[PDB]
Amino acid sequence: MKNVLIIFGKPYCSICENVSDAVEELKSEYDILHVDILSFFLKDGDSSMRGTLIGNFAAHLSNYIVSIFKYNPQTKQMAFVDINKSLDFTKTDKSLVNLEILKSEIEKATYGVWP
Repeated sequence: MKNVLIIFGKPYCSICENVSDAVEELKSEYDILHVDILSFFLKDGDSSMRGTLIGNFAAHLSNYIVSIFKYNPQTKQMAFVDINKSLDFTKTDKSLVNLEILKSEIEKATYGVWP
């Protein structure tokens, strides 16, 4: 039975979309599921203190949240994929993701039961 990759990110943005796209090329190996992150809130306390230009900035970084998990439905174990090395956010196209590094990172991710 195929293991499941679970991809978290904002819907309708280039970064998570390019990552999902790359991950689609591995569909013969994994089932894929998307959790959309729909809602962000900058903590009330942090909103009390450069210029708040940094506030908008932190809002804008929501576009660059992407996390991948690897779930094994038969063992019921979970794995955290370490995807950073396959990513280069200074890029705007496919080159954002390097599939061969992403494949490796997904494949080496170790399983555990987390309480």
